[PDB]
Amino acid sequence: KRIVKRIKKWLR
Repeated sequence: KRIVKRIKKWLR
């Protein structure tokens, strides 16, 4: 129930 595509390079 999580993602690591539009958050990794989106959070920083």
